[PDB]
Amino acid sequence: YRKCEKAGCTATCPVCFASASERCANGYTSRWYHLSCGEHFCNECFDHYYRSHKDGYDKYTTWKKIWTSNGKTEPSPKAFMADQQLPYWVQCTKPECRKWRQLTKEIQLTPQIAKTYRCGMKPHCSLPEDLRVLEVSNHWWYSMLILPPLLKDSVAAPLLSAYYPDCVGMSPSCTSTHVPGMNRYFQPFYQPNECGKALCVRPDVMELDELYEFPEYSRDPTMYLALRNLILALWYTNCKEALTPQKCIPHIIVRGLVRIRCVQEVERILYFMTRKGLINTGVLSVGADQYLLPKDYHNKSVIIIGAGPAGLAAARQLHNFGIKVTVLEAKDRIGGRVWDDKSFKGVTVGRGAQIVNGCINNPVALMCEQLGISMHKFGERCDLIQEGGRITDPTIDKRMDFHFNALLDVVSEWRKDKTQLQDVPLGEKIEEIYKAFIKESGIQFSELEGQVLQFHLSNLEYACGSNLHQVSARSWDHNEFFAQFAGDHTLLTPGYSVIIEKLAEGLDIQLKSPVQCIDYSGDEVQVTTTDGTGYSAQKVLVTVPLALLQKGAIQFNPPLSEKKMKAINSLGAGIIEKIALQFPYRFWDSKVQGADFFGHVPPSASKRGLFAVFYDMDPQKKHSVLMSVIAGEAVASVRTLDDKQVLQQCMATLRELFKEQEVPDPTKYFVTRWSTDPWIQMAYSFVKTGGSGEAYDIIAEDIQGTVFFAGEATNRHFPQTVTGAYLSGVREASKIAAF
Amino acid sequence: ARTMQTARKSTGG
Ligand SMILES: Cc1cc2nc3c(=O)[nH]c(=O)nc-3n(C[C@H](O)[C@H](O)[C@H](O)COP(=O)(O)OP(=O)(O)OC[C@H]3O[C@@H](n4cnc5c(N)ncnc54)[C@H](O)[C@@H]3O)c2cc1C
Ligand SMILES: [Zn+2]
Ligand SMILES: [Zn+2]
Ligand SMILES: [Zn+2]
Repeated sequence: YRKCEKAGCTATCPVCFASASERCANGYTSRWYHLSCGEHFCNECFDHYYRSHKDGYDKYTTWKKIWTSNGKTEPSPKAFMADQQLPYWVQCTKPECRKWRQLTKEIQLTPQIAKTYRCGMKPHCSLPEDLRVLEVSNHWWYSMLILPPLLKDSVAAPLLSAYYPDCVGMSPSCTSTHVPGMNRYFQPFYQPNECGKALCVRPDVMELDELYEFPEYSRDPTMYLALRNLILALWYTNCKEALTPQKCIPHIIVRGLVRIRCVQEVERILYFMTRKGLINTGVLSVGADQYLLPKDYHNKSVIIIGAGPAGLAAARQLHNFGIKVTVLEAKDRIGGRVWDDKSFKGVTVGRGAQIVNGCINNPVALMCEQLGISMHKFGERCDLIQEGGRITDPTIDKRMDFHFNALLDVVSEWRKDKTQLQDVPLGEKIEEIYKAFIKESGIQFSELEGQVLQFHLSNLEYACGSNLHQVSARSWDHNEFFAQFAGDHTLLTPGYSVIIEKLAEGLDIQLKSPVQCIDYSGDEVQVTTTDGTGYSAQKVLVTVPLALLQKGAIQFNPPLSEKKMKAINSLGAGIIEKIALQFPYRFWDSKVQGADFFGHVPPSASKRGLFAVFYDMDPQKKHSVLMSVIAGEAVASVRTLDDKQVLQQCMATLRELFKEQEVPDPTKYFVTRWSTDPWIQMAYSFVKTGGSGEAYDIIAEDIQGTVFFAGEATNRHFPQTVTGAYLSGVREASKIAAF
Repeated sequence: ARTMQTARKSTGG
């Protein structure tokens, strides 16, 4: 042979890369060995390492012991050569030529070497780049590669210790196979055999999004998974600055021509991950010169309706991409249901959203890291004080919490293989099963046991934002079929307003501009304000509250479909309200002893959602601001009263709870009225009897690639929350940006 | 959704 015996090689007469032997053939050799179309090695050099009597046999056996321990892939001289002998390839640093050069065999490539390389740098640019370089760009080129590239010293490696390196794009021979410089809430990768955790990715498996966008790696994914995994790690170790191709390339360390493929591909993958919002997001803001996506994406215009978390998330993204965005907001402020009172001494208290439920991988957690801000993790302790002063017996709460969960356990048994039509309110179902235990057991509940049960139901009502007789037994917890956000529940101490303001910074936002009509029967979208001002763009994104879609505040033309409307009306616009009280001194410290909150056992069944729980707004235990919630039927019981009457009502409750002392009068308070705020009229969505969690998906479907929908009530995995809304913003920005 | 519960959350099913 003076030619390659592998089917279809573009090399009629090959050169050896290795030079391991003195007997290294330009010339004839029994067999050539094919690694790539531009890269071959002779049988002398093959014998050099493979054969006992030869010199390189030492190296190869050493290497094959290491490779068998760490990796799953089979040791072989081909493998050895690809891992250990093939030359490195480096592009030039200087922008004039940027030509790819081969390094001499005796030199190991490193990040700093690849950062600062000019043509012919021994430890010049007029010489023409190697023939094989342009051939690397061909489709089939990757097809004629014996082995998938394996990366050396990958930033992702510490994160991936539980996997075999080769099963995940990495070299099992690399010495460098909670990490330093990484937030405890950033866990981007699933561990092997780990149950559902929100936003995690499998490092060894392409996701469906990735398969559809990159179907060429359906056959062989390992080059993809290596580069994705690297990028994710680069992003999560340095999430305050834009990840760019320039910053990635120095971390791709693999020998051979395949390195050039890697470098060219890393750019497409990066843009895909940016658009999707997996990388280069949060409150990262880019300067006016720079944009996160290339000029191709920029010939699009968007108007975004609503400037809550959903509308702001989408705006920020699209802005950062280089797309033209303008935001129209009904109120005289941004934030929607994020609205923070800054006027209390020391602490900061939200009128809407303030807790984060599950920080791990939560985009809110990433934004807190970016702005260097604090989250207070909630403690477990919450004692239930009764109207009178008696902290409930520990063995009473424990067992009523048990009984409560068993009811729900019976509900989920009941609901199997039922249909929307067979559905029934969760509240009815609960009490039915409740009466059954009474009857079939014979044992009855005391007045206290009953009161403590009621507290637990009110927590459900708080969670749903409704009386349980409105909430679907079949589907109330639908979203839990999906992976939820793991980790800490935290109080967001400086408030979500810091985040909301940062997101908003330097965007085209029009306040006091409610939209009245949206016309998309034309070529352009036509958007009209209540006063009459007109805006037009190629695409529009509605992010208004569920309750306003239900009231039909906006005229759509064409109207929404009967399907969309059935979706919209099958969900409930849930409601809670809050009260915040200031005091001169912390009157609860003695009794409460530094818990984040304390319970309140409802005196009667009909007073159930009336200040069920009081939150201590100072993690520092210095200031005296309490916060409390009104939920369920209690919200109805408070519709008529004015703030003062409510405040008194709250005060009656506190003096009864803290009987054994003098309760000081409040110096400062607010009472929230979200339900009557004409542009909001709710706190969060929930599934009504008869409904399905598919409603979210339906509400989320764009009309004719021009009208798009984001928001709290469009996020099936993560309904109700700032995180959910934010993520729906990022999801829609991604579709809008596409093509 | 119960994913809104912070204090004394349900483990129902
Ligand atoms: C009291 C309360 C407590 C909450 N607690 C939490 C919590 O602890 N953690 C959490 O994650 N979430 C919590 N939530 C829910 C969270 O606030 C919302 O789910 C989230 O804000 C939804 O964001 P959004 O973008 O979908 O909707 P919004 O924030 O409501 O954005 C809607 C925006 O659209 C504007 N708009 C309406 N109609 C028009 C129009 N025609 N033209 C232009 N603009 C219009 C509105 O003015 C509003 O600014 C709470 C909410 C409330 C009310
Ligand atoms: Zn060949
Ligand atoms: Zn040779
Ligand atoms: Zn050069």
